[PDB]
Amino acid sequence: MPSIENFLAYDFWQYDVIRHLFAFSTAVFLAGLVYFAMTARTTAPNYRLSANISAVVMVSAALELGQLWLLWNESFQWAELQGSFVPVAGERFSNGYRYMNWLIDVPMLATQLVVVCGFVGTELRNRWAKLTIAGVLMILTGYVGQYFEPAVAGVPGYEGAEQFWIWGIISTAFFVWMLLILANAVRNPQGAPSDEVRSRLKFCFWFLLATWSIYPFAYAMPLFAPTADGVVVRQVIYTVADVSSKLVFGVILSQVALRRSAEEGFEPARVASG
Ligand SMILES: CCCCCCCCCCCCO[C@@H]1O[C@H](CO)[C@@H](O[C@H]2O[C@H](CO)[C@@H](O)[C@H](O)[C@H]2O)[C@H](O)[C@H]1O
Ligand SMILES: CCCCCCCCCCCCO[C@@H]1O[C@H](CO)[C@@H](O[C@H]2O[C@H](CO)[C@@H](O)[C@H](O)[C@H]2O)[C@H](O)[C@H]1O
Ligand SMILES: CCCCCCCCCCCCO[C@@H]1O[C@H](CO)[C@@H](O[C@H]2O[C@H](CO)[C@@H](O)[C@H](O)[C@H]2O)[C@H](O)[C@H]1O
Ligand SMILES: *C/C=C(C)/C=C/C=C(C)/C=C/C1=C(C)CCCC1(C)C
Repeated sequence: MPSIENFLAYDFWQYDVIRHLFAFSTAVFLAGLVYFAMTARTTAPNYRLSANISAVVMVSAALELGQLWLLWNESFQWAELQGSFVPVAGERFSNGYRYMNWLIDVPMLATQLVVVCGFVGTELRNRWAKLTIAGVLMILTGYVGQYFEPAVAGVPGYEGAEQFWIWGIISTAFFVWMLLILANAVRNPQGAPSDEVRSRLKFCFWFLLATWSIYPFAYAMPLFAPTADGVVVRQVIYTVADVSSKLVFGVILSQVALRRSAEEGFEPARVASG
């Protein structure tokens, strides 16, 4: 079944805002990529994998929010007689472009925190092989329950609203579990860090927990408000949870990594940062 976007008529502002936020978190992911590729030579070689990953999750999200921008632009056309952007009769818009490119981001947003915490070799690969299982078994489960939007929302003719709940609870069951490996790789850092860079990991973890709980709120939105200004609101909180969980989180992590690479002894990070 299509999304709940194609069953509604969007006014001028209700459509312009949504395409504007699709262009905004692409002009920002094509700027974060250039920033993360320009000051990736500052972190020490030990924690430069965390800066390379940060440059990967920006190129792998620019094509995620720019291929959805095109899909949003060609799916809807203005209709002056009505006064709204009615859906076109040939193309159907689906937000599932996000959940297919969340397979490159959900793993490589905790793999770059397990790296910053100081985990090397087997201790990092084993903890990556669990997060990359918890992140492709939670997103591939929330991606099955995404297809029952018009059924949970109440569109007449569409049935199967129970699957929206069923395939949504077996996604927060892995989202909670992934936090249990992210909070045992952050409460136990390696390399004997100082008490101030040990309290910044226990901030980068809460900044990852508090931006990953906006996605359960922005999917279950057709349950609550399946309207034009419940789609406008849901593409606001999937961008305030995008530019603040792939960009702000990466920049915050690039400072706690620079603090380790300025107390271990690296000079290009000890001169350019404290
Ligand atoms: C939109 C693309 C991304 C834009 C990100 C903008 C970040 C700057 C916003 C203000 C943050 C204030 O905090 C400031 O952060 C910058 C960047 O992390 C740090 O800057 C330090 O680390 C960065 C990243 O390795 C180096 O390029 C820089 O030479 C160095 O000074 C400062 O030491 C810190 O004081
Ligand atoms: C879309 C591609 C994204 C690629 C991101 C890959 C990250 C996932 C790695 C999982 C764990 C494997 O084990 C870990 O691998 C990384 C990368 O190979 C190694 O990392 C090492 O090699 C890489 C590549 O030469 C260097 O950039 C890095 O500075 C260095 O530490 C670690 O020493 C190892 O402990
Ligand atoms: C829209 C344009 C693109 C985005 C540009 C903006 C990016 C900004 C990134 C930098 C954010 C500021 O950097 C982050 O600030 C918070 C402020 O509470 C600091 O956190 C600080 O306060 C907390 C809360 O008391 C303490 O637990 C922590 O020890 C302390 O360092 C983080 O250690 C630092 O990493
Ligand atoms: C940049 C990519 C990010 C931050 C990915 C975040 C992913 C999630 C938090 C997904 C979790 C989900 C649930 C907890 C319930 C079902 C819906 C999901 C799949 C969006």
